[PDB]
Amino acid sequence: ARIAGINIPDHKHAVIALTSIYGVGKTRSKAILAAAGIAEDVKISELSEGQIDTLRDEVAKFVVEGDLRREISMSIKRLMDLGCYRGLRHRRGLPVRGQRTKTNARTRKGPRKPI
Amino acid sequence: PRSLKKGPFIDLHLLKKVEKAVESGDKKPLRTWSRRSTIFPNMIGLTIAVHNGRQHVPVFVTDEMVGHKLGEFAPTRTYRGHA
Amino acid sequence: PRRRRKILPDPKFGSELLAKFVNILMVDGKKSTAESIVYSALETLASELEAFEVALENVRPTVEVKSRRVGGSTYQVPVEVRPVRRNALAMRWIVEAARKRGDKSMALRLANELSDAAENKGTAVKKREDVHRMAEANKAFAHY
Amino acid sequence: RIRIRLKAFDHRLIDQATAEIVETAKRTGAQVRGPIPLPTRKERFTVLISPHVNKDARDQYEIRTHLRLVDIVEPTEKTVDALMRLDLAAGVDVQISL
Amino acid sequence: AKQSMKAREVKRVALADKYFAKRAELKAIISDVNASDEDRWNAVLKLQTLPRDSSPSRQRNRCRQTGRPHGFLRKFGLSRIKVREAAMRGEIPGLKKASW
Amino acid sequence: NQYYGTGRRKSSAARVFIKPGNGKIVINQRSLEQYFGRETARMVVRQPLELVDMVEKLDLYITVKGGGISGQAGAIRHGITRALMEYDESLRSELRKAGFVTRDARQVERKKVGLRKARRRPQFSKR
Amino acid sequence: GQKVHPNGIRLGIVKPWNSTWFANTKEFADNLDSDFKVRQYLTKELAKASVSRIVIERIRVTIHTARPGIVIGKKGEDVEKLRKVVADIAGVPAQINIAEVRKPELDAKLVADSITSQLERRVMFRRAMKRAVQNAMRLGAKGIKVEVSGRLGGAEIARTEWYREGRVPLHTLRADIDYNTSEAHTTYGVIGVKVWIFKGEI
Amino acid sequence: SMRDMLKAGVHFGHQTRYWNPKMKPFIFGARNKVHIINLEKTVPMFNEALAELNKIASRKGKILFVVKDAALSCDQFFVNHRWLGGMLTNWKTVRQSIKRLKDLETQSQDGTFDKLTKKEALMRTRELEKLENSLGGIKDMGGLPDALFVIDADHEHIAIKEANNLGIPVFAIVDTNSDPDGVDFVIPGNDDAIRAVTLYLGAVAATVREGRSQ
Amino acid sequence: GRVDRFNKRFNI
RNA sequence: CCCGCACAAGCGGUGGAGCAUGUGGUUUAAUUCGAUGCAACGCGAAGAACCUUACCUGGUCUUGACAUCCACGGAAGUUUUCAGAGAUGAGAAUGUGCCUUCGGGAACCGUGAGACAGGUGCUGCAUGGCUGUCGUCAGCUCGUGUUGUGAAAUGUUGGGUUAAGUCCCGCAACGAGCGCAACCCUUAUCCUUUGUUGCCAGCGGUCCGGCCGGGAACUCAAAGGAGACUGCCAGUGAUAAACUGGAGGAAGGUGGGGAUGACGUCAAGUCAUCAUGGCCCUUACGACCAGGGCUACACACGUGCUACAAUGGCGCAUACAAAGAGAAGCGACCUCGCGAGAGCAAGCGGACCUCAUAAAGUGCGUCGUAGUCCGGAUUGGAGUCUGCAACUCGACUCCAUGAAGUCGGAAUCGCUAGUAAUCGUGGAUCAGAAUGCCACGGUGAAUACGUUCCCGGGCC
Ligand SMILES: [K+]
Ligand SMILES: [K+]
Ligand SMILES: [K+]
Ligand SMILES: [K+]
Ligand SMILES: [K+]
Ligand SMILES: [K+]
Ligand SMILES: [K+]
Ligand SMILES: [K+]
Ligand SMILES: [K+]
Ligand SMILES: [K+]
Ligand SMILES: [K+]
Ligand SMILES: [K+]
Ligand SMILES: [K+]
Ligand SMILES: [Mg+2]
Ligand SMILES: [Mg+2]
Ligand SMILES: [Mg+2]
Ligand SMILES: [Mg+2]
Ligand SMILES: [Mg+2]
Ligand SMILES: [Mg+2]
Ligand SMILES: [Mg+2]
Ligand SMILES: [Mg+2]
Ligand SMILES: [Mg+2]
Ligand SMILES: [Mg+2]
Ligand SMILES: [Mg+2]
Ligand SMILES: [Mg+2]
Ligand SMILES: [Mg+2]
Ligand SMILES: [Mg+2]
Ligand SMILES: [Mg+2]
Ligand SMILES: [Mg+2]
Ligand SMILES: [Mg+2]
Ligand SMILES: [Mg+2]
Ligand SMILES: [Mg+2]
Ligand SMILES: [Mg+2]
Ligand SMILES: [Mg+2]
Ligand SMILES: [Mg+2]
Ligand SMILES: [Mg+2]
Ligand SMILES: [Mg+2]
Ligand SMILES: [Mg+2]
Ligand SMILES: [Mg+2]
Ligand SMILES: [Mg+2]
Ligand SMILES: [Mg+2]
Ligand SMILES: [Mg+2]
Repeated sequence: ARIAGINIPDHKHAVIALTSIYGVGKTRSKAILAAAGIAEDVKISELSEGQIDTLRDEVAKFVVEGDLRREISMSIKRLMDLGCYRGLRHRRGLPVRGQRTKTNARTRKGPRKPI
Repeated sequence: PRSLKKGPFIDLHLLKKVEKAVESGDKKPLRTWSRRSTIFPNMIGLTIAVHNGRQHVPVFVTDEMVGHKLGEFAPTRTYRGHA
Repeated sequence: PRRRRKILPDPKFGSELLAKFVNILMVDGKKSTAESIVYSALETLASELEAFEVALENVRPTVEVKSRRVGGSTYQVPVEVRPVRRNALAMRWIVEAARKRGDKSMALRLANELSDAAENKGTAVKKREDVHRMAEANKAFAHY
Repeated sequence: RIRIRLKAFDHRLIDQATAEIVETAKRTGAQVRGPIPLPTRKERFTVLISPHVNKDARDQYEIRTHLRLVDIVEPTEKTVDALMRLDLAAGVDVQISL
Repeated sequence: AKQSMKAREVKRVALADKYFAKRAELKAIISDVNASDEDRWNAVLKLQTLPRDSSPSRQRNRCRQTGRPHGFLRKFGLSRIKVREAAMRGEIPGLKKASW
Repeated sequence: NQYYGTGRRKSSAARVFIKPGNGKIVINQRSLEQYFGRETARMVVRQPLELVDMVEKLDLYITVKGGGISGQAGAIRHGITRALMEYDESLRSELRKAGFVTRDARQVERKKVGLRKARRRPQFSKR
Repeated sequence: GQKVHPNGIRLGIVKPWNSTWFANTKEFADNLDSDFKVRQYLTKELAKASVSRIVIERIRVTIHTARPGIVIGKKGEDVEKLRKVVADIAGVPAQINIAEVRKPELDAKLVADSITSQLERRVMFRRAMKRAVQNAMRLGAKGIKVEVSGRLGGAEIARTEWYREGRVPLHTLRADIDYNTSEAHTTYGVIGVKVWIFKGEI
Repeated sequence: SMRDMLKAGVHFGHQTRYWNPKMKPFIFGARNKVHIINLEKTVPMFNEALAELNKIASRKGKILFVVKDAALSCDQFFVNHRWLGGMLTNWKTVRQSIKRLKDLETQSQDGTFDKLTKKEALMRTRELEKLENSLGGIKDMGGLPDALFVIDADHEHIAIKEANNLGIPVFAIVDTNSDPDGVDFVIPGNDDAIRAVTLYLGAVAATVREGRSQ
Repeated sequence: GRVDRFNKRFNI
């Protein structure tokens, strides 16, 4: 239930429950479970304290949660500090990957701001 | 990005200009239009004046800039806000 | 139009009425999907075609309103409903009702709506009653 | 066996070119598996017909490439020499394979 | 199109033909898996030094009658406009108005 | 002796060989249940035999190409109908009255310039 | 409305192509460009020879001319000059054949060229048009239409004038409609001439 | 004769309310609100008409009846269905439709209706019958009538107006309800009874034959 | 940092 | 008085969300130019990294990048060095041909000169050509005749009828032309011919695969025919046109779809496809180059895509297409890679080979109504490929991330059947770069009482 400093849900199949961890998607969850030997459809409730400890070991092989959040923060900070084009896009809160800003770009810009 | 098998691109004209700048000393800003050139390790500590379309923007090359294109440090569009 | 179709019956029961019902249930030309829902619903509800008739009888409207503009004023005049349109509206209202329910499968939503329909309970039956309410509130404008 | 593939843009022209080949090849002693009509290619082209804008104003053109196969089974000296003295109508493309 | 623009294409086609084999050689080295890094690196640098107009990707197909750089059809070597003009005069063999 | 019929529907074409037998149906070297999953497709195939009451009195050897499930089922019905009329010419009227003798000539209408599909016009903005 | 090209719509119904060769994609655009250059050369070189039509087969060129004598020349000297130049354009051995146009008053291109010649020599446009119509109907046209458009008589406002006689059933696909165009380059600008000649059905 | 024409019923006119006041000279009286033609005027006037129809016949002049039996029985011409407006004044155009009637009479014999499409061959025959009813009795005329004989001047006012325009002597049976102007030789009588018309038709047919023969 | 990935990823 | 998805009856959308795309605006050195109610706004553009490119900044040229003419030089060419962002300057090595009247001319290169070249500069309100549009709406006219002092009228109106100025009948009109219809293409049935690269009924084999021998039946290919005419029948109608139903028939009343656009209208669109009168620039408004821009972003609008889930998502298994493209191309098999891909390398200028695996579907399992096993935006890291080159500004892959969104206010759009809806597939352009466009099949509805109303139109 407690892996990587988070409560993973007990009622869900293990492959879905592990995707509660920041840094673990569908592919890494399947990989974690294949390594630990746990079947992917088994609920976290069904698993035993020993099996949960083998998941904790397999999750610790990846960078997850706060270790991943600081890695991402630092990667963005680096760009901003460089003052490269991508950095400036991060500073201005605009699309970083060449998207149009004449329209759209609402995910980056947020809600519409009347004149 | 450029496929790793082909190596990092750099304009030959800039490569030779950097090599000559390194061997000579702490020389003047290197004027270039080669925005597409990758920043190599041996450019660290040089000032490259990179063309942005109208001016050569001085870019003091640091270790963090290595692997990036020079054009990344010379914005081409001026924008200060709409109102 | 200014100048005034063949339906193939359902395989399981040989009813053109149930073939029409599948067609009303069907989305995006996915008839096999719709057939499996209806047959699941009828089996659950159940004869299959008797229970469907009972459900239709309690949703079928005999009268409804039609908007009629006369002298620059638009009144809701009562009109009789034709045998075909009675079935058509009943089936449309059952499907609409079933879709709005918050049960699991459409199979279950539909079976419940058809079971409710036979009890004179569901929103399909409510819709018929609302159409009959509207036709009686405008009984004044009947043969205008 | 000599395979002769004829192509043309007109079917009446290709039918006459086949009709000449079968006649001359069969006049001489040759087994001729007669003109097999192979699938016509229809290459289509849509073009805007205005010089400017009016995107929905188009012409649709096609070139139909007609195609015929004639196999000359068990041929002779007189066969191939007769087939080198035909001036088949221009606009018919003859491709002889062996 | 302007006369100069037509002259640029001619110049691009000529240089492309004139350096075609040299470019093919260098690009073979660059992409070859079983070649030295130095050989690949020298080939990368040499390919730059050739005229940019020797690259075939620099060529823009233009209508052979007008020079129009848009609406080209490769079959005919003409723009949509000059195709239609030729088509209707019966100058394009086999080509007629299609309906189906 | 075997009686033949070609059947066609949409882009499907079916070759139907009928002979006296026990009600075996083979479609592309597979049973009717194997070939057609859908019960409507199976119904459509068996409709002409059910009409003329020769469901268990004939063996069908069927090949079918082109189109989809419904196309091919409809092609086969047309082919069975034509094979039945070769088998017995008195059946024409019954099969004709059922609507099985007609070659359903409805085809996909071509896409047209300026339309998204055959008829679907793009959306109009007045203002 | 805009009208379909009368020639184009009748290709392969009652009207032949003017280029009859086969090519695959490799040679098709090259053949079209060489054909264009051959017709361009011959149109200019035989501008005073009443050339109606230049049929190209692959190179074999047939020149339909109302004056076969002026094209051919003395002992076929002039046609031999053309044939050498056509061979140089096409880059293959050339034959030039010469078809006679017996009735140039019934040939749409020659009538159109006749009108535009007169317009460039400042003939009154109505006079040129009306005689073109008269002559065609005299020589047994089932009908003729002539349309002239532009700054007629050097007017500031351009306009289209047309005259028709007989039948010109342009929607009838089996109608033998001979259609062609010409431009008169005047001192006031381009006047366009269109001529339709109906020679009967089938 | 005054006797001949009484049995015929020439003397009976139209009803008195529907009369033309220009026919006041030629009306004797009024029995039962039916104007009675003065036969003392008629027979003198019908004879001077026949004198002239003899003369025009005797100059080999074509007499257009406006009936079929009488015109055919003296080798002259008739229009017995609706007079097409501009039959004489627009003869140049109308004659082109007679040329079309001639052609469909040949295409019967040559067999052309039994050559073309069945349903657009009977169509070409439907013209022949339509053109026959209109243009049949002037098929083999080939010009203008040198004189026009008319039954009812008012009913056939178009024919009479065309004849005046061109300068073609008009002879006509003018009832008590009809206008005499535009008729060179007025013949007062009855145009609406068959034994009166067939009498008039029979008597003009006499002088045509006799004029041409003599 | 960036010099290391450069010298590793690219073979000179 | 009629008609049309015009409304109504329906089904699915748009308007809300994210994203794509065009436009306005704003911004900018430049955000090149054009299209602007319907009939501009995924429009010219069938594809802007460079090129394209028309714009900007800077660097450059001046008879010129592109022609002809003249004189003088000199074969073309090829190879390579230095400087330069490149344009372009300087070189250096080398070649020394062909025509051979043995004269020299001619290629092709320079340099000088000035006739000129050049202009995507302006005017679409000077134009040609081409196009949109009312509208595939049923109209629009003429000759002759007649009527009216005349402008004009009649014909063309009227009674019926038609999808139709369609046809019949009447009629001062009689005829004719351009439109309507038909002729054209395609699709639905059949026949004949041919029978591979396509086909496999029967017949032998068989490795069980049309695989083989064979067969010419059938599918199919594509040439030639046949077929539908209100032809037949009944009733209705003016002894009419036609209408209504029936038979037979694959098809029935124009069978379905396409092409086909009358006289004209909007000084509609396009001088930037091209052409062209006039005007204007000519060491510049022409020409070459590198780099930038056309991709900007408080924002507004249009067109789309993807969603919001359970008629669904995911996993596994497993069916059934059509149409098309391909030689500097399509690229199998095999091997390597989680994958995009890579390596090796057949076959195929194609009914043969390749792209290429249809997807929705069906079966089984799982999720169990949650902002979720819905959604897939955004962003980080790592890659692949094309391409001199993907910083500005490519597509794709992998791992991670996991936004808005709970079916969208007023309003508004499309569609009458193999239609809508939904599902994949292909093509043009194209080195690469589609949610656009053009095309192809699969599955496959609902509804139409009716003509009051809204919109457009026709006749009196
Ligand atoms: K996660
Ligand atoms: K952008
Ligand atoms: K224009
Ligand atoms: K008139
Ligand atoms: K101009
Ligand atoms: K750029
Ligand atoms: K889109
Ligand atoms: K939208
Ligand atoms: K499921
Ligand atoms: K999710
Ligand atoms: K890029
Ligand atoms: K919406
Ligand atoms: K492409
Ligand atoms: Mg992922
Ligand atoms: Mg982009
Ligand atoms: Mg030019
Ligand atoms: Mg390109
Ligand atoms: Mg479709
Ligand atoms: Mg509605
Ligand atoms: Mg929206
Ligand atoms: Mg302009
Ligand atoms: Mg703009
Ligand atoms: Mg569009
Ligand atoms: Mg650019
Ligand atoms: Mg250099
Ligand atoms: Mg100019
Ligand atoms: Mg204009
Ligand atoms: Mg404008
Ligand atoms: Mg009118
Ligand atoms: Mg007409
Ligand atoms: Mg038509
Ligand atoms: Mg019937
Ligand atoms: Mg204007
Ligand atoms: Mg540039
Ligand atoms: Mg743009
Ligand atoms: Mg092919
Ligand atoms: Mg593909
Ligand atoms: Mg998901
Ligand atoms: Mg929900
Ligand atoms: Mg419709
Ligand atoms: Mg799609
Ligand atoms: Mg009308």
